[PDB]
Amino acid sequence: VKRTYQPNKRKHSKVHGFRKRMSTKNGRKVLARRRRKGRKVLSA
Amino acid sequence: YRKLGRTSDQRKAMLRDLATSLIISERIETTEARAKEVRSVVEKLITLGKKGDLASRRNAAKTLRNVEILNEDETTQTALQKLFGEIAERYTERQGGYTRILKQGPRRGDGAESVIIELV
Amino acid sequence: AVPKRRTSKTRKNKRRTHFKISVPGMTECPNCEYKLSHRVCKNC
Amino acid sequence: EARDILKRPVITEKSSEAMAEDKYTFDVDTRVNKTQVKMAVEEIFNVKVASVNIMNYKPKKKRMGRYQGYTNKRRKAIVTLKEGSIDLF
RNA sequence: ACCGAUAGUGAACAGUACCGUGAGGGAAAGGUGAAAAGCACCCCGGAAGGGGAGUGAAAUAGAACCUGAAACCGUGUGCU
RNA sequence: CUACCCUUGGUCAGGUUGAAGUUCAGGUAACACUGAAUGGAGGACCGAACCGACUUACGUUGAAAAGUGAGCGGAUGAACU
RNA sequence: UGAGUAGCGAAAGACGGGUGAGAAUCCCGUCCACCGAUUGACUAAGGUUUCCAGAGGAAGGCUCGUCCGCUCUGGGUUAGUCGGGUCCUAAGCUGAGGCCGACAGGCGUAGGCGAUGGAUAACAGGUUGAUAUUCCUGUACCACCUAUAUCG
RNA sequence: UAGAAAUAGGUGCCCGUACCGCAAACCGACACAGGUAGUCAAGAUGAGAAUUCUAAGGUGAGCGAGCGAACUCUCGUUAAGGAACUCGGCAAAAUGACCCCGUAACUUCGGGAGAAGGGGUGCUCUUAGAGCCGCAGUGAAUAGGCCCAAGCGACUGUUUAUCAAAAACACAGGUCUCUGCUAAACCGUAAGGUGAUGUAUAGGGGCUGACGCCUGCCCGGU
Ligand SMILES: [K+]
Ligand SMILES: [K+]
Ligand SMILES: [K+]
Ligand SMILES: [Mg+2]
Ligand SMILES: [Mg+2]
Ligand SMILES: [Mg+2]
Ligand SMILES: [Mg+2]
Ligand SMILES: [Mg+2]
Ligand SMILES: [Mg+2]
Ligand SMILES: [Mg+2]
Ligand SMILES: [Mg+2]
Ligand SMILES: [Mg+2]
Ligand SMILES: [Mg+2]
Ligand SMILES: [Mg+2]
Ligand SMILES: [Mg+2]
Ligand SMILES: [Mg+2]
Ligand SMILES: [Mg+2]
Ligand SMILES: [Mg+2]
Ligand SMILES: [Mg+2]
Ligand SMILES: [Mg+2]
Ligand SMILES: [Mg+2]
Ligand SMILES: [Mg+2]
Ligand SMILES: [Mg+2]
Ligand SMILES: [Mg+2]
Ligand SMILES: [Mg+2]
Ligand SMILES: [Mg+2]
Ligand SMILES: [Mg+2]
Ligand SMILES: [Mg+2]
Ligand SMILES: [Mg+2]
Ligand SMILES: [Mg+2]
Ligand SMILES: [Mg+2]
Ligand SMILES: [Mg+2]
Ligand SMILES: [Mg+2]
Ligand SMILES: [Mg+2]
Ligand SMILES: [Mg+2]
Ligand SMILES: [Mg+2]
Ligand SMILES: [Mg+2]
Ligand SMILES: [Mg+2]
Ligand SMILES: [Mg+2]
Ligand SMILES: [Mg+2]
Ligand SMILES: [Mg+2]
Ligand SMILES: [Mg+2]
Ligand SMILES: [Mg+2]
Ligand SMILES: [Mg+2]
Ligand SMILES: [Mg+2]
Ligand SMILES: [Mg+2]
Ligand SMILES: [Mg+2]
Ligand SMILES: [Mg+2]
Ligand SMILES: [Mg+2]
Ligand SMILES: [Mg+2]
Ligand SMILES: [Mg+2]
Ligand SMILES: [Mg+2]
Ligand SMILES: [Mg+2]
Ligand SMILES: [Mg+2]
Ligand SMILES: [Mg+2]
Ligand SMILES: [Mg+2]
Ligand SMILES: [Mg+2]
Ligand SMILES: [Mg+2]
Ligand SMILES: [Mg+2]
Ligand SMILES: [Mg+2]
Ligand SMILES: [Zn+2]
Repeated sequence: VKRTYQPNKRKHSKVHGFRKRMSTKNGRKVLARRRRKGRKVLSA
Repeated sequence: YRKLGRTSDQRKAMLRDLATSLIISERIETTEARAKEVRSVVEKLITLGKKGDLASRRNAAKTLRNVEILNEDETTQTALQKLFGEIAERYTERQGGYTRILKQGPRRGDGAESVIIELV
Repeated sequence: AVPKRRTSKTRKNKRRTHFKISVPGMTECPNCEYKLSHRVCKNC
Repeated sequence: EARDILKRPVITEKSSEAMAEDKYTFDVDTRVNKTQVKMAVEEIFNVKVASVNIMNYKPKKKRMGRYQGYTNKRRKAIVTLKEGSIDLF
C-alpha cells in the first residue's frame, strides 16, 4: 500500500532547504536554534 | 508406491529424467527413495528393450527423454538407441535385476541418504 | 496458551532425559577405518 | 595557470588503451572547462589538440575503521591529439 | 568535609550514531604492562582457535586484555 | 499521506444499442404525419486494462500495523491518472 | 523459561562434469518446467557506487556457501545536435517604488522566477570487463568567426 | 513602418550520463505475496490487449530429506434424496461464447429485454445435400442463473483510509429569502481579495428532492 513518504528532491529542497529557512524570520530562528545546539546539518 | 514429496506430474517427470540419466551415465548418485522408485522404471524399460519390437520401442519412447549421447569418437546416438542397442544386448541372458543400489550415507546439506544406483 | 509458571532447572532436565543421539551403527572395514553398516566405503 | 589546470596524468588500463589511440587522460581542476584544458595541454606539451572530452566523478564513499567518509570529487579530461605526442614517462 | 564511568555535562571515548517530511528527539561506548619487551621458532588446523617454546614479577596481564560478584550454563562425584 | 482546488500533460481491448438530424418514397392546399435508408447521440448496455471494495474463505506473535484467493461495482465520465 | 519448540515469506526440478578443507545450495552442460498485454525490452521519479575485474568468507544472507546487491584492492560514467541551462511563458511564488499594519510583518505595480506545455542542429554501423545518438568509422546538419566576389 | 553570395578554413561552454528502476538497489524497519507515471505490443484461437498454449526474451523463487497418522487449510469426486441445513440457500452447484427462432405484465413509449423459453454447432465429400465417428462436437480454458411480489431511494454518482456503502450525502427539478453593484455573502485588524473581469434569465443563504396528482386549517405565541 502507498506510504506517507514519497521522496522528491525538488519538494524537499523547496520546503526544508536553506534558502526557504532564510526566507522567514521563524526559519532563521530554526537555523539559529540548530547552530546553537551544534548540529552538523542545519537544513536540506 | 512412493510419492517422493511431489505432485503426480512432477514425480512422473523426475522419474523419466532419472531413468534417462541412468541409461546414459550407467551409474548415478541420488537419494534412497528416488533410487528405490526408479529401479522399477529403468528395469521395465530394459524389458522393453529386450523385447525389441517396434511397439516396444514406441512404448519405451513414451518414457525416455530425447537426449543425445556422443559416443567414442564424434558419433552420436539417442538414449532410446542405446537402450535398444548396447543395453538390451548386455542383458539378453539375465532375467530381471538389471540394477543395484549401494548406500553411501548421509550428505552434509540435509542429512539425506545418498546412494549409488548402477546398471548391473 | 502460555506457561503459567517458569520451568525449573529440575523439570527441564527431567524432560531432557530422553533428548539425546545414539552411537552410529558402525562396523570395522575388514580391508578398506570404520564404516556405517550396510553402506559402501565411498571414500576408500 | 596552465600548470594549475592539469593536476596529474591518469594511468590505468583503460587510459593506456586510449593512449594507444593518441588519447591522453588527465585529472584536472574541478572548476575548469574543456577549452581551458585544451589550452593548458597545448601550452605545456607543445602539441595540437583535436578535441577534449570531459567528465565529473562524484565523491566515493570510503572508510578507515569507524571513520567513514568520502574521497575528493574529480574532473577527468580525455585529450585527443591532432599532432605531436606526450612523453609522460 | 563536590562526582568518580548507571555517577559527574547529553557527551572522560557526541549534539555524533540512530529516529523523524520537518520543527525536533537523541544514545551506547574509560583501564594490557613499569617498559611493547604485543608471543621468534615447532606442532594440529583451509582458517579461526589451540598445545608447547619464549617475553614479563605476573600471560586465568595476550589486546573481547586491572579486579571479575550474582543470575545463568556445564564437567566430576560423597550421601540420597 | 489524505481532502478540495489551480496550471499543464496522459490513458480508456473488444462487443451491443441505435436519439436528433438528412435523403428518398409517399401524403398534403400547405403543414402535420408514415416507411426505408443513412446517421452516430448517451453521467446508455455487456466486458479486459484501469479505478474501486459488496460477499466469502484465508490470514489474526500476518508474506502485510488493513493483505491474499474467489467471485463482485464502475469502466466516454460528476471517469481514472 | 517457554524449547531444540513456532517459523525459515506464494513456485519444479533431475542428473553429469568441475572446483574445493568442506557442495542439495557455486560454475559449466543436457533434459525438464514457469511467465510471455509479460516474471520480456525501454524511459521517468527515487536511491546514490549498489556497476566491472581480481582476491575473500569473520559478520550479513532466515539453511549451506567455494557464492553474493557482503568484505578487501584496483577500476568504470566521454555530447555543438540526447535531457536541462546560456530561449519562452502557465498556475503559483516573489516584487523597485507603493498601500496597510502594536512590533514582527501582510498585500501589491512594473519587473522577475517558475514546466507538467511552446521553440530548438545527427543519423547508421562497429567496439569494451565495465560507456556510448557521447568513443571510432562513414555520411550530415546548426550557430558564430575569418578570408577570396541593404538592415530595420 | 519609424529608424540606421558561394566556396575554403576555423570555433562551439556548463550540468546529467555508472548501476537498480513495476524492483533483492525506490516507498513499505526486512534480500517484505503490498504501492510505484509513460513507452514497445509476435504466433495459434478468438470480437478482443478475453481464454489456453507458445515466440522474442527471461525465470526455477536463499532451507532441505522422508513419511503419506489425527487435525487445519486449498482442491476433486460421490449412492438415494434435493434446502429437510441455516438467522438467512452463507458457500458451492447450476447459467455462460457464437448463429438462428421467440419473448409477458407494466411503461415516462425510451424501455422492460440477453425478459422468459427453444433450436443449432465435430469430421469427410459433393455442389444445400450425401455420408463418418464418439457417452459427449463452443468435446479444453474463458464467457449472464432466471422468474413472481413488497419496503426504501427516482436515476449515473458520493460516504465512515483501517468493523457500517446504506434507506445516509449529492443530484436534475421545486419553493422561500436576501442582493441595484464599492451588491449581498465570504476571508482579512487593515490594505487587498473571492463573489465577478459576473449585474436580478445574476449572485449568496434555508428547506425540499426526477416525474405524476397534489400540498388543507391556525398569525394567539416566537
Ligand atoms: K551513459
Ligand atoms: K401563529
Ligand atoms: K406573529
Ligand atoms: Mg513417499
Ligand atoms: Mg497437469
Ligand atoms: Mg558531459
Ligand atoms: Mg566500573
Ligand atoms: Mg555519562
Ligand atoms: Mg600465546
Ligand atoms: Mg598456541
Ligand atoms: Mg603457545
Ligand atoms: Mg602467551
Ligand atoms: Mg588471576
Ligand atoms: Mg579481567
Ligand atoms: Mg497502450
Ligand atoms: Mg455507462
Ligand atoms: Mg496504478
Ligand atoms: Mg473510497
Ligand atoms: Mg479480488
Ligand atoms: Mg450493471
Ligand atoms: Mg461494465
Ligand atoms: Mg528456552
Ligand atoms: Mg524435536
Ligand atoms: Mg510445547
Ligand atoms: Mg509440534
Ligand atoms: Mg515445522
Ligand atoms: Mg523461501
Ligand atoms: Mg506456460
Ligand atoms: Mg557485482
Ligand atoms: Mg550462514
Ligand atoms: Mg562489493
Ligand atoms: Mg508580493
Ligand atoms: Mg505602516
Ligand atoms: Mg518539459
Ligand atoms: Mg551497461
Ligand atoms: Mg546506462
Ligand atoms: Mg538488485
Ligand atoms: Mg528470496
Ligand atoms: Mg518485493
Ligand atoms: Mg509491489
Ligand atoms: Mg489488438
Ligand atoms: Mg492473458
Ligand atoms: Mg450425492
Ligand atoms: Mg446421483
Ligand atoms: Mg429436483
Ligand atoms: Mg427450513
Ligand atoms: Mg432446523
Ligand atoms: Mg452465494
Ligand atoms: Mg463458451
Ligand atoms: Mg452433433
Ligand atoms: Mg440511489
Ligand atoms: Mg449506484
Ligand atoms: Mg470502514
Ligand atoms: Mg462495531
Ligand atoms: Mg464495508
Ligand atoms: Mg475582483
Ligand atoms: Mg431530503
Ligand atoms: Mg421525500
Ligand atoms: Mg403546509
Ligand atoms: Mg399578529
Ligand atoms: Zn572402507
